[PDB]
Amino acid sequence: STEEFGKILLKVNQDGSRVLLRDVAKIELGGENYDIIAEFNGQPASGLGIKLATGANALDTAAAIRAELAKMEPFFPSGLKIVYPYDTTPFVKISI
Amino acid sequence: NKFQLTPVDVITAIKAQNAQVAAGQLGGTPPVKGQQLNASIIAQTRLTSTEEFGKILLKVNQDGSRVLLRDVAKIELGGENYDIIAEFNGQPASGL
Amino acid sequence: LGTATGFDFELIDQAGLGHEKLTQARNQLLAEAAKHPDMLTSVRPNGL
Amino acid sequence: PGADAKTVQDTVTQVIEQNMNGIDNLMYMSSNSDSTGTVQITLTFESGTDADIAQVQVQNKLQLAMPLLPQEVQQQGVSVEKSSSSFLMVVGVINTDGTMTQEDISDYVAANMKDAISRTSGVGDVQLFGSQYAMRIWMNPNEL
Amino acid sequence: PGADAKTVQDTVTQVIEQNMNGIDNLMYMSSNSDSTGTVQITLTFESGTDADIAQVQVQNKLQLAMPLLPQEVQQQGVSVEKSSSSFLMVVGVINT
Amino acid sequence: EDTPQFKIDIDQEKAQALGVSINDINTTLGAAWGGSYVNDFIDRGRVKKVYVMSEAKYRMLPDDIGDWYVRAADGQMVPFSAFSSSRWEYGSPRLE
Amino acid sequence: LGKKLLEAARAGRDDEVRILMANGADVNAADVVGWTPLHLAAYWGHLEIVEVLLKNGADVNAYDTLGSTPLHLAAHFGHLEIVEVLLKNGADVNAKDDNGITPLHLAANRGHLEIVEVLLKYGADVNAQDKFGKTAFDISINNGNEDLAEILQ
Amino acid sequence: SDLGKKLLEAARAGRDDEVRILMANGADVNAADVVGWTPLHLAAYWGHLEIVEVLLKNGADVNAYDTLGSTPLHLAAHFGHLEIVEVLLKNGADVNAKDDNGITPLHLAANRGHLEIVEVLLKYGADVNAQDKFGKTAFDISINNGNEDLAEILQ
Amino acid sequence: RYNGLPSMEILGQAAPGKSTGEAMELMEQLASKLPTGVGYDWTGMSYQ
Amino acid sequence: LPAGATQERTQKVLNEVTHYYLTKEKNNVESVFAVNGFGFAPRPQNTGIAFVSLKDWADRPGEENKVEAITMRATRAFSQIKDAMVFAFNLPAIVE
Repeated sequence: STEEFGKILLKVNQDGSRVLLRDVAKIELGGENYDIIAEFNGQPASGLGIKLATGANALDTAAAIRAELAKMEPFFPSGLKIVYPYDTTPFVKISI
Repeated sequence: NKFQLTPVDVITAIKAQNAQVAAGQLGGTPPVKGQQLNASIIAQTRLTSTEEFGKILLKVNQDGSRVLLRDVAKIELGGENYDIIAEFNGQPASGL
Repeated sequence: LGTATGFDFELIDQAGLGHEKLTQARNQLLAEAAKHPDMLTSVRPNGL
Repeated sequence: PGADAKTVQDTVTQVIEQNMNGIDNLMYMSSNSDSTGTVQITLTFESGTDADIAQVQVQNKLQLAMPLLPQEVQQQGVSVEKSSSSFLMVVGVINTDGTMTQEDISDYVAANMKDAISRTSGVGDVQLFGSQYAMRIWMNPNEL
Repeated sequence: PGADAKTVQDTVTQVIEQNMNGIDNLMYMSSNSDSTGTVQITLTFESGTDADIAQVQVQNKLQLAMPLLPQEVQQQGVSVEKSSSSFLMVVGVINT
Repeated sequence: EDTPQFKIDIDQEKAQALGVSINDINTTLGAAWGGSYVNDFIDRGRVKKVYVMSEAKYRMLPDDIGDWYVRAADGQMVPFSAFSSSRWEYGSPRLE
Repeated sequence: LGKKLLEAARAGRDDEVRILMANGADVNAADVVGWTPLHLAAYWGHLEIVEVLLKNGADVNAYDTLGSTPLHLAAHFGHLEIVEVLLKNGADVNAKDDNGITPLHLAANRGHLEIVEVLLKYGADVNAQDKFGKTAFDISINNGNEDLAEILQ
Repeated sequence: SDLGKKLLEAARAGRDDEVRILMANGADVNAADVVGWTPLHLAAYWGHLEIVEVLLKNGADVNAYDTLGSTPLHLAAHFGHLEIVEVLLKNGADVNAKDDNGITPLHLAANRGHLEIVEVLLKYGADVNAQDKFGKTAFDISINNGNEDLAEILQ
Repeated sequence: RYNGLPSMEILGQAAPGKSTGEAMELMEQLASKLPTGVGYDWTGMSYQ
Repeated sequence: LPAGATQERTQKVLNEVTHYYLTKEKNNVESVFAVNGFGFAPRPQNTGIAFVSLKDWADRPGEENKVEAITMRATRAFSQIKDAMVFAFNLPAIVE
């Protein structure tokens, strides 16, 4: 927790007073990077850009991904929802 | 011996003065919202010549006179090893 | 192969509940399985 | 982290590139060294090359370069992947109740979803559109 | 050596598990971190998977994680082996 | 295309004279302006990274460079302005 | 319009620079780091653009957000013709950036002997010290440039 | 004893109906494991209220201390079991009990920010100026943790 | 841990005269009445 | 955007692209998944990408409601955007 990092003792002064990490830094739970920010129809979003392994079947992999996502959905926090904004497999299925 | 130095002082100096430092960015992420400037900070780069290695500062004496690497060593481009020497019909040669 | 008519079940912490909460959930499942001796026999933890 | 294009190229890219040899059925090799502190070296192989052996051989040569790489680069992880350049699909995640920010959703996807999708057979690469949470110590120079 | 279950899990097991990506024909992955100072991650693959290709892909991805493990664990080494629970014989050696 | 980048030169003689180590200079500059991955922590049962970096507002402007102090061997806090010089130059953001 | 002049000066587009100033583009238009068209022409070494900009009333002593003037850039990157043109148009030969570095300091460090002589001729101060108390002579000795050290007595 | 060890497992596991049978058969309530934890210690730690009440009714030592001097109230207070803290104090639990470190139930409650428990301990006469081996009060803990609510309560 | 998440392995068998599939069905029923964030999965012999 | 362009400038352009598809292409476009600081790979601040999913082919009758004509009109509209190379493209038959 931020609280525990906040009370990291950097030094004890000559008068006995303590310098904690929160005395010399703002301590928050933030991203590893702040480079990538996604939107879905204007709304705040994240997601997973999935790339097909060399020679692997696109439809079988897509099915295996949906099977794995189906496992996760029941344990989502309130409001969190999976959307399907880009898929190259439906056309393969429908065209065939 | 004359300047009271060892190979340890030379190796330490080369590591400090032949360095490629990652120094971050001006206006890097996450920025203060409204930042216009986004520039890479360029600190130390690798030395490229015998001249640059020669002027590596080892120490400064009490009288302000400076001991460079070229004052305790010869600086030149030379083989990683001097173990393999080839000749083509008695003529100096290299090969694969 | 193990035993025939024998099953291998995994209770999973799916929402960072932690060790203590998953133990309470395991004890809750083991307690209910013990109320069905007609169907389930020797339903136990494999761990410590 | 925090490296310019030249620092990346001259401490990572060139070191890995010089170790890429004794690799069967290699057509060509291309690399980028960005001021985002990132390098990507793509080795393209002859048609009908075993992608498993291609990865193994590239990985075999990378491990020889690993100890020469900076400690900060080793600790970020140097992945070797055998995938298409384009995306098979994008799995978007939103909060319809607007109870979670872009940062909250990104962390949840990273901590609860990404790993299982990455281990699924046929998935060559998974890109998080966002960041996993880290403990951020935002330092103040005046107070330091 | 001298590590509790949680120390092993939170500094070794979780780090290795997070880096077991891009490996082909993985059915499921299980692990035990215990206070004997031991982790064992078993990766079970689809029937008909080349066991050598399965092992080399796991082994290679472990090097993705090796620099992130504690120095003490890097020192002991992390063994990647094809799992087998059938011995030809046990040769006992005793002093009478 | 090439873009403006902030070239900073660490004066080795001046840093040596003030008793400021080059490792402390490079770490202070890199950590503050670029960020530094220190070690891992456990966020709700999952291993995640700990990053130190400057708060956005102290790594936006060129003049902010001089606000960062390094401690010398004698214990005196030395500003970056004391042992460094900077200029604008052009360089590649992406070398192929 | 002043933005298109900066880009045209950088690219070395002689014709474009004239067309933009025929429409009355700001000759002293500054980018995010404080570089004028004359700064960019001096850096990339576009002699023809340096002349065209100066005759249209370009600030010859324009300084960036670190105090560097076009003469600093031309002297440093070995643009002899541009150093001469700049100095003839009343460029400050003893100009100091925020670090106290002068055109002579830069030209001396990269070993541009031809440019050093031009700067000295236009009344460059040889005893001019930077923030670290270093002269052009101190640079010549440290670099081991013996030809340069003689010129600086 | 055989039953004493069975009561330790029952009290820990929260098996109320087993504890009921064990109390009837006379299972030793002062039974202790290697670390010196009684059935009451275990019940207080794992937060089993009914068993805490049943054990105290069957003449369990409310001020039983482990091999490092910790009492059930220490465990109840530290792990945020408000109802067990109340039941223990009503049955004469020493509110100012010091472990071998000089740590009190107030110290442990303060460290985990258990506001309700702190106020209950203060009500039953917890020494707010009580210092551990490091000369630290529950207030010093609240300041160090940055608990502004708790810091106010202890002032 | 099972598939990278905290887990607890539970072994058991179908009662005399009951099929493994029936015993598995009940275990799934009992598991669906556990606290929020507690999932389950079948491994080893049960999986295949 | 040209290198040196900020994350805020790229979001400004991504908003205009998202706006266009949600307003001018209501009948054809179902969803837009826009990512700031991403192209084909991560590239902070000056790069953005938009994944567009169209409605079913049945609901898009005629040639002018098909991908080729949609991306042509989109590319033409986005040509007006200042200091930005913005174009819509149908990924080919054999992408390789």
